Amino acid sequence: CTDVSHKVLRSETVLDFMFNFYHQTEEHKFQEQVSKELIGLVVLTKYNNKTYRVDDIDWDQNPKSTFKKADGSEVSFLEYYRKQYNQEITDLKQPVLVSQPKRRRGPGGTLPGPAMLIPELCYLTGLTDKMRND
Repeated sequence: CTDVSHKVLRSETVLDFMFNFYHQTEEHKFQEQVSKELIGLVVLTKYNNKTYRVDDIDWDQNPKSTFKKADGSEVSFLEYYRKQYNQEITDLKQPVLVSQPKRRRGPGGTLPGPAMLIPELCYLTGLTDKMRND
């Protein structure tokens, strides 16, 4: 147990991926490549298993910062997931993934209200889930 290489012990979500990166790519380049990867990329969160095409990464917020449930209920991202969905993050050190969801509030593409996702709980799908018609 003295000096050993850990087999990437992290999620499988974007944070899991975006992390794999911080191990390779630098800071600037990194954010670019990864953001992209997560971009147009659907991710099923472990919240309750929901797929969201992350198309934006709000490198401002984090699973610890507070947001108002897209509608106005202000909860620190972590709470939203861990306390309302039972997804204990603890890895609130990464940004957010404001995803383009299919929660169409009205048919006709142009998508609905985004999904400020947790890199740590958004299991990488690779589905792309084209979605909408915009």
